[PDB]
Amino acid sequence: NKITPNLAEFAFSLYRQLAHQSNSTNILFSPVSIAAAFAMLSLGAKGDTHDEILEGLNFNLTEIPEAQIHEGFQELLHTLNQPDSQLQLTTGNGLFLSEGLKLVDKFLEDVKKLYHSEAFTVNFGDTEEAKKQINDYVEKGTQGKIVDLVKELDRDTVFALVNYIFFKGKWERPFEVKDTEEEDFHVDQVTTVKVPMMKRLGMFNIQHCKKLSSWVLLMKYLGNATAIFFLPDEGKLQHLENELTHDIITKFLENEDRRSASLHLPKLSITGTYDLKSVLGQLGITKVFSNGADLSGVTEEAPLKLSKAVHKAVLTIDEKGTEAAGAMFLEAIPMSIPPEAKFNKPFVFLIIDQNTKAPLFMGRVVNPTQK
Ligand SMILES: CCCCCCCC(O)C[C@H]1O[C@@](CO)(O[C@H]2O[C@H](CO)[C@@H](O)[C@H](O)[C@H]2O)[C@@H](O)[C@@H]1O
Repeated sequence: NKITPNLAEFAFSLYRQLAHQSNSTNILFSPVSIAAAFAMLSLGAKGDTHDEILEGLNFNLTEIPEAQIHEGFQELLHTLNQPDSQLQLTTGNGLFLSEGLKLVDKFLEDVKKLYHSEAFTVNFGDTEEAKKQINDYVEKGTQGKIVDLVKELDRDTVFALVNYIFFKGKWERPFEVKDTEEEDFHVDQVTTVKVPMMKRLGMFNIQHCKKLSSWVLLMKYLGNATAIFFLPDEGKLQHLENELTHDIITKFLENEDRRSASLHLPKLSITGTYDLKSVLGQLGITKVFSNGADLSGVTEEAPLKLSKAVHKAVLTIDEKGTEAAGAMFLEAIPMSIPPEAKFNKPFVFLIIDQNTKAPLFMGRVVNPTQK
């Protein structure tokens, strides 16, 4: 089990970037979805463009040969897609290539082999049809969670890359709908609304960490998955965010001490949309997003470069479990206007696959959106 330790650090790194831009908006993204897409793309990149990408994903070529990295992803992806009898989890990569655009064989085979990618040739001259195919791919993979992902597509498009992840799990310790109650929340500084709050009194695998300055709760999903929640102490949100690390989570995953407690978890339906260019730029990956981008490993008759890279994720939480989807489109997609209002006691969460110890999703909940 390799590359998962890097994937984890990549998560926190990316999380911290989004976290220090605002502290009053909900956050949600899939490290796996983002890492798989850029890792696969690097196979067609060269020089700095290439090195910046793998390095920006928390990979150092001096510690692990590139061959093993692309290899670690191939196995990770194979393991994540292995059918689990108790939960649903799937990830897929798709390439939509322009008919008439000459490509590099080596690239087509590296992706299909290493990232189990699917290659589709489409006519981008028929923009409505090209979008439909892409959108049908994501909607099929996200089981209806994300439909009509791409609203507009450039006429001159010749290459498109999309990644999707889907997860649905049931709490081993579910809540009771009868115990859910409407509660007051300040939508703005001057008006409140009632939102559904789930409640349950019993034994929980809770604990408190000094280094993180917060309470840590573990919510197992039937299957090989788990959800860890972090409730920062007063004024210690920023502290939690910067202190989260792979090891810490490890020291907490090996604690079977459960105590009695009254859990209050709001019914949630959150989303997250981000143009990763600036954010990933902050991690060292900038060349591929510039004109000096070298992706001559994809095609030799087009000056490929990433102009935009939007990540979209949706997560629903209720009494019985969790359902979440994520998609990565390496092009333009509209941004949303998240509502900004902190209900004083925000929390961070991380959804993890016990089989590979990989972080499927990570977020921050400050607003009880029901969207
Ligand atoms: C790791 C723990 C994760 C649990 C996170 C719970 C977040 C909330 O739901 C917080 C929210 O619930 C209320 C309800 O009154 O607070 C109660 O529950 C929290 C649970 O931690 C208690 O600490 C509070 O004392 C309770 O009042 C909201 O007021 C609160 O903001």
